[PDB]
Amino acid sequence: MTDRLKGKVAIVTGGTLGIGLAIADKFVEEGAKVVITGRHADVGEKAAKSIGGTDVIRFVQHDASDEAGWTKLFDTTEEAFGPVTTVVNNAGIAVSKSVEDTTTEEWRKLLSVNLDGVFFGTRLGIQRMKNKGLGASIINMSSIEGLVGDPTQGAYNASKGAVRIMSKSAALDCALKDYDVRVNTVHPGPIKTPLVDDAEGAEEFFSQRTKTPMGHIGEPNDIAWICVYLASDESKFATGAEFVVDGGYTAQ
Amino acid sequence: TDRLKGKVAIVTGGTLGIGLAIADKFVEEGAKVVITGRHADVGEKAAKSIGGTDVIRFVQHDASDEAGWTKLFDTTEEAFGPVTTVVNNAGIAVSKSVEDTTTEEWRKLLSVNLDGVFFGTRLGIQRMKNKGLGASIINMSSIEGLVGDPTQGAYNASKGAVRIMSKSAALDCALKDYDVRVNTVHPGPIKTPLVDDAEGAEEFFSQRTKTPMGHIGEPNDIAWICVYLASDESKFATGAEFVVDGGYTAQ
Amino acid sequence: TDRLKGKVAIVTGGTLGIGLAIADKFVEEGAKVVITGRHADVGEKAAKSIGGTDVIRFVQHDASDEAGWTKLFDTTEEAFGPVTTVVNNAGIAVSKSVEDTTTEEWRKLLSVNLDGVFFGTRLGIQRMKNKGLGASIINMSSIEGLVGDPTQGAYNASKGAVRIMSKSAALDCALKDYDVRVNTVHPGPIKTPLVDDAEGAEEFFSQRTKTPMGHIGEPNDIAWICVYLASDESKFATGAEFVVDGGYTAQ
Amino acid sequence: GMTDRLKGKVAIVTGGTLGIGLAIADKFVEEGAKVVITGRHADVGEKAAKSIGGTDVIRFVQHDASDEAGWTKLFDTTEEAFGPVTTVVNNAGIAVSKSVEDTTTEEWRKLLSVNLDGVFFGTRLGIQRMKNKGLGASIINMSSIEGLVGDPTQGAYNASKGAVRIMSKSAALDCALKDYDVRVNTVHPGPIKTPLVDDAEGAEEFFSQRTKTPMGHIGEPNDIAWICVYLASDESKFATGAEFVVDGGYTAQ
Ligand SMILES: NC(=O)c1ccc[n+]([C@@H]2O[C@H](COP(=O)([O-])OP(=O)(O)OC[C@H]3O[C@@H](n4cnc5c(N)ncnc54)[C@H](OP(=O)(O)O)[C@@H]3O)[C@@H](O)[C@H]2O)c1
Ligand SMILES: NC(=O)c1ccc[n+]([C@@H]2O[C@H](COP(=O)([O-])OP(=O)(O)OC[C@H]3O[C@@H](n4cnc5c(N)ncnc54)[C@H](OP(=O)(O)O)[C@@H]3O)[C@@H](O)[C@H]2O)c1
Ligand SMILES: NC(=O)c1ccc[n+]([C@@H]2O[C@H](COP(=O)([O-])OP(=O)(O)OC[C@H]3O[C@@H](n4cnc5c(N)ncnc54)[C@H](OP(=O)(O)O)[C@@H]3O)[C@@H](O)[C@H]2O)c1
Ligand SMILES: NC(=O)c1ccc[n+]([C@@H]2O[C@H](COP(=O)([O-])OP(=O)(O)OC[C@H]3O[C@@H](n4cnc5c(N)ncnc54)[C@H](OP(=O)(O)O)[C@@H]3O)[C@@H](O)[C@H]2O)c1
Ligand SMILES: O=C1c2ccccc2C(=O)N1O
Ligand SMILES: O=C1c2ccccc2C(=O)N1O
Ligand SMILES: [Mg+2]
Ligand SMILES: [Mg+2]
Repeated sequence: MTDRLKGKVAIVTGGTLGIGLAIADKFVEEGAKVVITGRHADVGEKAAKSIGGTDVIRFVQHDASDEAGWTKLFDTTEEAFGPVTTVVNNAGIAVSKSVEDTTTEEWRKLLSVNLDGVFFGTRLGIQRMKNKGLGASIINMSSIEGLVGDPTQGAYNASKGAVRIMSKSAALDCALKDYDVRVNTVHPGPIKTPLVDDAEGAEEFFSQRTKTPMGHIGEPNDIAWICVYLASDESKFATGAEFVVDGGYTAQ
Repeated sequence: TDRLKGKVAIVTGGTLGIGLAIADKFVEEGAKVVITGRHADVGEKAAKSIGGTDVIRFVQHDASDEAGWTKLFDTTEEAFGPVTTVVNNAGIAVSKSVEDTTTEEWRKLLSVNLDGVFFGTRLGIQRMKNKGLGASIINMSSIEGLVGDPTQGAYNASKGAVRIMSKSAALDCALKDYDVRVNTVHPGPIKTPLVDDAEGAEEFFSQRTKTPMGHIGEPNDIAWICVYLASDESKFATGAEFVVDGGYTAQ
Repeated sequence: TDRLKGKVAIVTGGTLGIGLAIADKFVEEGAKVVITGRHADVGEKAAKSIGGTDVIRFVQHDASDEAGWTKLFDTTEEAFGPVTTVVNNAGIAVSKSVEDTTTEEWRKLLSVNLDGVFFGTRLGIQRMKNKGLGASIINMSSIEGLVGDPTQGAYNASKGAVRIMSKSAALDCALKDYDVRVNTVHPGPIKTPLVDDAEGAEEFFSQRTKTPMGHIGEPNDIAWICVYLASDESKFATGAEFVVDGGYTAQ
Repeated sequence: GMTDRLKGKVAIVTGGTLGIGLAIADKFVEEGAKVVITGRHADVGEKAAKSIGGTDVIRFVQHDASDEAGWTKLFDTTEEAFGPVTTVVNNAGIAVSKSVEDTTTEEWRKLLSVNLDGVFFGTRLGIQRMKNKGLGASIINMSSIEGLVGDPTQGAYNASKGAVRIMSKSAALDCALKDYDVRVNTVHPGPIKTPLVDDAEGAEEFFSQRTKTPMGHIGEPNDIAWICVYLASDESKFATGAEFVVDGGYTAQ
């Protein structure tokens, strides 16, 4: 058969490791041109060619909280592959503190990436992709932590709940104005990534059946494939909705 | 490559509307499919419209017919091998408020929309567990399992029941390592014979105060999310709700 | 001051557990109450333990008995005047997975937990609408109407049905200016005969991984949210879910 | 009933000088609590306090909820007036009528500093000051139906109210697991007749449409006051981490 992302041009923030890496990998596999971003250009450069050549994928150093860099990022992708059709706001960071124990510096730093960065990408994505008949799709990475609380992830919970509902606002406005832009959120449960790998004992803790009923954590390809569905015209009637891939975590 | 390679699917109410499109795309992606429905003429024309008996067959079965469910699995397994995928899609509607619902309307709708889904889920678990099939049970709920509608009280009850019963099954299958996943799909308004035969339904649900996109969906919109859920691509998705509704429930 | 001044309530299953405490605090806040139950000895004692026939009375009625509902409303109206408040609290449990649920068990539980709430809601709307009563229908769902339980498949179905059916009723009543509100209450684990008779249930649900507060609740915890919902204090609350669960569904 | 439902409680109500917060403060005092109300404008604030009672039951403190250092002084002042705080209502909030697309970054940061950072400051400090004291403490965070559904013209506000919704669950869980005797819940009003709504031209008419609020009218501040009384009272000792929606049916359809 045929490529499910034929002619799509996608920005994937934080697309050099973990979930964002797999999203970029499967996007290219389905016919899309991809620009991945990340802060470490060393790590980011080798990540880009691990997927493919510069005719299908490229890396652009960019901090998702860099508002002005977002305009340059859209310009660079546009001159490389054509008008952007797909924005995956995946960059995010974690902070292992209860609300009580969160410093204001930790709070502000996490939210600048996890919330302001997603806002910058969604806002500019709408401005740059509306009214061009592109079948445009903005995919905002929330989490199961946008649906349930966690006593030791207070700031993260705030950021992911914000992404959850802000995305609905954007989806509604785009729909009511016939912008031809959809906005949806993805809510992964625990996924084996560097973020999880570097937290001591995280995978074993979240493999408890009282946490993930399947008794194991997921893999980055599990999130890649739902983003492929959401970037594709297969999902042209899906907007403002929450897509949960979590091993049953939130079902109990 | 075929996203449903080696899968064997039962799609109830697969002769019209959403279920027909689910069947169509399941076959397109490499699955063998048995579709059901009450009317045999519509059913045989439906199956042949999609393919030959090597990929798709029709079996006359009312989803509320408990005993018929075991025959349906047996028939599907003889034609195609072990069932891997059950799409509990058969369902009916009743345009009545809770206040105005007769008890016979209540019982009739729940026998199909709730008992039928229970029969297929329960038997699907029994017949598919512990076989390494990457089994997937896809239960058709609705946006009406998430929000109320003042004129579809019994339907609301049935779809809310399917929503939460499916989470029970998903959890039990996961905790027991059954290799069976269970998820619900929640379509918004979709252009189907159900909607076409309801006078002025499409115009009403195309209002922006109802569906923000200003139009209703098409059966393929639901087929493609069911393809994702039937495939091994979704091997970490269970107990979850997949909403394809034009923004209806986002406002 | 009485928060339920002038109110006349039917509380089904009001002879033990949660329903008993609801009736208790309803009378305390000035309501006249009819409680129902199947065992007449327990029922007469429940009523006498709260007050005399001037404030509270017992009627033997099975919530699944459709014709009995009309007699129940008639009896209550003749005793205390027009019914203003209906608490559909009667419910039962079955400790079976979806896979292991017999159709007999499925039908038994849903006849009480779903059909009974339907009968009480449908008749409550008919009998209380358009009378300036500040009428309130309070339907007892559960945390098991919000999340799944691998060993309570039929119960999950029933409580999910109650959750969404109640929204339908709330919307119709609000859009038609019936002066009837409908809301659902979602208790977490509560110390009642239902839980006490289930061996090990309290210990299981007191685990921090189940109830974060580390203990289960008490009947008065649900009585007080029901007083709020029955009172005119909540005149703008309809179609909503009131969760009193020790944090169970917040994680 | 025959007893003050908030006997012995000491409450801080941010944004307690108009609208919803004023009604919360009013009914809190009626049920026997001592209250400190905050706001930015002292003229409004001092008049609001006197409209409810004397300094034996209610006082005004001028405080911007986004002002982190002032949160410490606010709790200090409240303790000196009334004793240990038992109840925190994070109600101060502002709005911005802009789609996500049209939201300036300045508008984004300004609204979130009040609606999100302010609720974080007050929740974090409330836990620190009320934990482990046997007070039956309760933190009530004012979200909205706009923390449950989107609004195409309130992008930043949606973000703030979704954040409040889920951050509050985190705090509820931590407090419960640690036996802090602090509950945390969110309240989600639908449209309520307040200065915020009265000053938005056409807002009440728009939200009174049956397609928005099925009851065909918007609510009143006492509607939110009474669910806050329930949440601050020991009547709700088993309620934590939950969402209390008082919205005329708005989110049920
Ligand atoms: N893993 C899970 O279990 C899980 C579950 C649910 C949701 N999520 C969410 O999924 C997303 C991906 O998480 P992950 O597990 O893949 O994390 P990860 O393994 O740490 O990867 C994060 C990626 O984002 C990049 N990044 C970090 N900060 C950035 C910034 N300010 N600007 C641009 N790029 C940045 C990182 O590159 P540099 O280090 O070079 O910046 C890296 O490429 C996050 O939003 C996370 O919250 C993860
Ligand atoms: N259309 C929508 O807007 C919409 C939105 C959300 C959810 N849904 C749900 O999606 C599912 C499909 O709906 P649809 O709109 O595609 O309906 P439809 O166009 O009326 O098609 C119904 C299909 O089910 C079959 N069927 C009806 N009763 C049956 C029974 N007792 N046993 C077995 N098969 C039966 C019908 O064939 P026979 O008549 O020959 O039996 C037909 O093939 C239903 O569960 C519905 O509730 C629909
Ligand atoms: N306890 C919990 O943890 C919990 C949690 C969430 C929800 N709930 C729900 O709360 C409600 C009350 O539960 P509970 O724990 O208080 O139950 P309980 O202790 O078993 O009390 C049940 C009451 O209902 C009556 N009853 C049972 N079947 C009936 C029928 N067919 N018709 C009329 N009355 C009937 C019983 O009296 P007779 O036996 O004499 O008829 C008794 O008065 C139920 O809907 C339950 O699903 C309970
Ligand atoms: N009204 C509704 O329909 C509605 C619906 C859902 C949720 N809500 C939420 O309910 C809460 C109260 O809304 P309302 O409609 O009652 O608002 P309102 O009528 O505008 O009253 C706002 C109150 O907050 C104070 N305030 C504003 N900014 C502040 C700041 N930075 N620090 C401290 N106090 C501040 C105001 O006093 P000063 O101006 O003197 O500071 C005033 O006392 C808000 O969180 C709002 O988001 C309202
Ligand atoms: O009936 C019950 C029950 C009994 C024992 C423990 C938990 C629960 C629950 O959540 N519901 O609804
Ligand atoms: O502030 C507001 C508001 C104003 C006017 C109508 C509805 C709303 C709402 O839902 N929130 O949160
Ligand atoms: Mg809605
Ligand atoms: Mg949970």
